[PDB]
Amino acid sequence: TSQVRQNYHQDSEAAINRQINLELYASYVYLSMSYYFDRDDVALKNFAKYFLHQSHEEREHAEKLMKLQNQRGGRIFLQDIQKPDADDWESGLNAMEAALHLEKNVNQSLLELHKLATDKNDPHLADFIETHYLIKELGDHVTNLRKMGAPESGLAEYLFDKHTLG
Amino acid sequence: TSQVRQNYHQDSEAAINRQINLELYASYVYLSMSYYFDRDDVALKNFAKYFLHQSHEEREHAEKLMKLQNQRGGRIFLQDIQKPDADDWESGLNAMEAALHLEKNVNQSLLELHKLATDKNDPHLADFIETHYLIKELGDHVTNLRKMGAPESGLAEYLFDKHTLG
Amino acid sequence: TSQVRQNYHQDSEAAINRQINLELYASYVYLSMSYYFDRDDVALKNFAKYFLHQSHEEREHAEKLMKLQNQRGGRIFLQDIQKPDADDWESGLNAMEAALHLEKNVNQSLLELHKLATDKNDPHLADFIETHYLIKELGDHVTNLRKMGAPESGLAEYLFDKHTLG
Amino acid sequence: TSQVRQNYHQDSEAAINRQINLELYASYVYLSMSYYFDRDDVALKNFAKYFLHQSHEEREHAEKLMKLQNQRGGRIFLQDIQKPDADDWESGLNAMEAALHLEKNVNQSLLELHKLATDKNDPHLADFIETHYLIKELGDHVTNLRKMGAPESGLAEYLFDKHTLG
Amino acid sequence: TSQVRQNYHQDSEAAINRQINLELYASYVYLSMSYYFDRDDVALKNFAKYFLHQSHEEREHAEKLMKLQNQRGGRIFLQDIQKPDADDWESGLNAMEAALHLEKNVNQSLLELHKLATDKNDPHLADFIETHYLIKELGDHVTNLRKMGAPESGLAEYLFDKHTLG
Amino acid sequence: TSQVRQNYHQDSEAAINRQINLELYASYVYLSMSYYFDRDDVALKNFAKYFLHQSHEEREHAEKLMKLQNQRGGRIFLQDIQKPDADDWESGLNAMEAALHLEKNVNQSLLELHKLATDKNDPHLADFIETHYLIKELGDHVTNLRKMGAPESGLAEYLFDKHTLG
Ligand SMILES: [Mg+2]
Ligand SMILES: [Mg+2]
Ligand SMILES: [Mg+2]
Ligand SMILES: [Mg+2]
Ligand SMILES: [Mg+2]
Ligand SMILES: [Mg+2]
Repeated sequence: TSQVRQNYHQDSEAAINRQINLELYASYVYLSMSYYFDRDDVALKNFAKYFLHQSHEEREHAEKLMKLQNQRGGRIFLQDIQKPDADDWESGLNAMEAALHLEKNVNQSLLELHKLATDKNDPHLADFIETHYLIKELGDHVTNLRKMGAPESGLAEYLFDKHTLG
Repeated sequence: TSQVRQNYHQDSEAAINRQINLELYASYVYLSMSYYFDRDDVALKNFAKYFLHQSHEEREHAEKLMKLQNQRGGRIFLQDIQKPDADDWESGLNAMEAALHLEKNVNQSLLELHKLATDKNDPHLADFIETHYLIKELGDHVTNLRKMGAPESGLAEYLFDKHTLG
Repeated sequence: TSQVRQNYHQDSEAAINRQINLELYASYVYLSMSYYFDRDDVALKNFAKYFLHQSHEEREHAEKLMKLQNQRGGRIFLQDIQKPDADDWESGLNAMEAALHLEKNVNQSLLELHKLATDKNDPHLADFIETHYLIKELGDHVTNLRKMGAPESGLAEYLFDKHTLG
Repeated sequence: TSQVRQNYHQDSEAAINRQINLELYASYVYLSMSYYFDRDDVALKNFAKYFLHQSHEEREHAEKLMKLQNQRGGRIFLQDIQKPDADDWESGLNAMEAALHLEKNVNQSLLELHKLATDKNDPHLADFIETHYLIKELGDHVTNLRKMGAPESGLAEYLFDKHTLG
Repeated sequence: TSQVRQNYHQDSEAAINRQINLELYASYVYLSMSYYFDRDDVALKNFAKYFLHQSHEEREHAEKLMKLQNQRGGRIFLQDIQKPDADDWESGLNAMEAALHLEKNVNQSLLELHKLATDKNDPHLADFIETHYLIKELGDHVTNLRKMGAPESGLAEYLFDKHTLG
Repeated sequence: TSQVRQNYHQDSEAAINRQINLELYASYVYLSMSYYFDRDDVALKNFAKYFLHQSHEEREHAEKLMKLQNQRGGRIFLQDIQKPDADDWESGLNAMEAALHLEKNVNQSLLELHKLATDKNDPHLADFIETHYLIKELGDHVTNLRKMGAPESGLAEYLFDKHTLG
């Protein structure tokens, strides 16, 4: 056992690992989205940039949670990073929608983590959920793209790319 | 009675107070509008900013009129600030229209104040109506949004947000 | 229902709204105080400034809680902002005392909000109570003004105005 | 009773005081360590500096908790600061080990404080445990010094002094 | 079929995808190594940094090859990113050795890609193998750590961490 | 015995230790005073600052005397730091008076140390009493606060706080 471990639950340890995998997965999703929009037959440079940045942000979450497991005296175990549910993301609107679904799910996993912490009386971990959320952020992007007429309007997706994401 | 009072009418004093309440009310209207457009299902960031600024401007009017009442030797009395006539402002165009109606009304109250001053031979107060008006300003915004096709066109409200209000 | 809502309680939604009204009310109280002290027969410029700043601070709280309701997928509903309990605040000491009573009350409402969050297992909201309190701050001002001899000593209120609030 | 007190428990008040004494004690431990290593027959300048800094950090914790007790309307009561468990700290490795034991103990006292807060529904205090911990930090130093061959290797303690602590 | 495709082989397309997966995998290996050395019971900060940088470098390769597939008119298909062959990397020397084995393997896959290009007369792809290799770089690190006495000498791994990787 | 010891008396060694404890004690007294005046029902910010600085100064003396014991080849032994004679310091004037009594006592202990040095023909130690005294400094503060009417005059303590200590 670790010298620096103290009131860290064996189930807390496993919960952390699951989230790490979870956050790496979201990073892969956003990576896959980004290069979809880099395609010569999709060609939305700012979507591509936008999701490429969100890919970095989630990999950074995984690293924070890795920096957790280690700080708390636990042991990092890494699983396969499963490939995303799509190769073709169809439209900017569709990816924005998929990303909204993904983040709500990731958030739900964090709420569970936070509950487990509370019930194991682990206040340092409940705080390590040091988030600030982009759920509204994609929320907003989805609303706008719909009102502009996406995805049937190809003008809509093109402009939003220049004006909101530019 | 006040040492610094001089040719300030008891009806002038009450008229000022009514306007103060009036100007605070307009500030609340613009506050309520601003956060309507901050909604994830409305998502017009620049409307939101625009009305949030107009909220500050009207609260500032109220403070000028408060700084009046006091300067002139009168006594500030504050009423309830009644909540706006809507929670849902429907569209950017609709708020712009509502705001136009509101400002014309507030202006009408100022003209009455100015008349009362003139008939009480109160030249310092008639001047304290030191305005410069945004009635045309919303006038212009309304015209444009209509010609673009609001509110049926969701593209129209989105672009105007970026281009005129940006 | 909202796309960005998730584990936000309908009673959480109403609780937020009550606080918003509550925080706007405190802003109105401090506004009313400020211009009391701007009176030619009270004439404490730094009290006036001091409470005018606290008015801004509370309106800013209301806006943060508005920025909440919206982020969480809830719906802002605004009530009347009821006028303060006084027009005449009597003395600097008396306003400082009234303000202390007001802030303790507002704080009590926040503790209730925080409890409700905890019992609805709403960790994002319990944190949104991102305060740092001025209860001691008026606490200190009250102690000093009393020891100087307020409000019977008119010298006391005048000096404190220059020295602590200057 | 205090004007600025509100939902602060009499047992919360005593718990704070115990921690204050606790944190001052850790400061004395690190002070005693620092000047051990300043000895002409120990002569590890960077250990000496390192623990002298940690002495400042803990005295600073005590002051934060003092600034608590006062803010919350409670009353500071100070006990004797008991002298450390050693005059001779033996080796750099041994002090690092002792310090690890000390910090885990101090941390355990904080977890208890945090629990008490939670059970007294005192959210402002549970947060005032605004830490970020050096338990891993000495954890790391201990691991390295062991692998280098401390304390039998006098070369090891000398180099680590220059290279990790320099 | 794509408008911008020209002399890009369907087997060239699949070969690219395999390499992308390959390069992402190496990134995961270096990520897993980095946080191994961030452990309180391993505690080699500069190994940790070193492999964390190499993680970034390989993810960057994957992105270049993604930027390929797309440029050439092909279609990106992403597989699972399989978790590394170890959780415990044992020593700095052992990871350096594992990383050497990994890079030789990745290099072998690139030589095959380059051969396939040549035999499909695909000169733009044979060039896209725009590398400059760190095989010698870990080669050198391995030689030094061995000569210092790794991994039995814990002094050796500690110093190399400060002196070569610092 | 120490290699760097020379004409340092075993009674000189014990005398130093007593002073170290003595100087740490004065630091604790000034710490306890400082946070007394930080109380919401005392609220003299500049007293609080003033004594907090004097706390730092005395802890610094202790460290100089520690840096002595070590330089001279002696051995530091630390006792309990006994808690001050008061929790409630009553008034600014009263603390200033208590502090004057404390410093005269600490000074008397230094004169004894200096005598012992002289009689043991220890000129390096008699010099290490490298002081410059604040006995007059509190002397002056006491005189002023009395003439202003402390502690019955609460105006007096408040002004002196702003004007002499500001
Ligand atoms: Mg995330
Ligand atoms: Mg107006
Ligand atoms: Mg507030
Ligand atoms: Mg501590
Ligand atoms: Mg590579
Ligand atoms: Mg002294």
